Amino acid sequence: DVLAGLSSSCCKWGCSKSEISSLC
Amino acid sequence: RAAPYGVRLCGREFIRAVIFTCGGSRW
Repeated sequence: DVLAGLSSSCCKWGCSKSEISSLC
Repeated sequence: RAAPYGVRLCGREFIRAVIFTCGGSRW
């Protein structure tokens, strides 16, 4: 999904505050 | 390790990171 989709990249590579905060 | 404002987040780390980035004590 949207979260799992980003989660995959966040875990695989990582994510910045910008990408993460945009989820709230 | 510091604040998850630009690192690898897996599952539980991802969710807590979302919270943390947005405030930490939001949910």
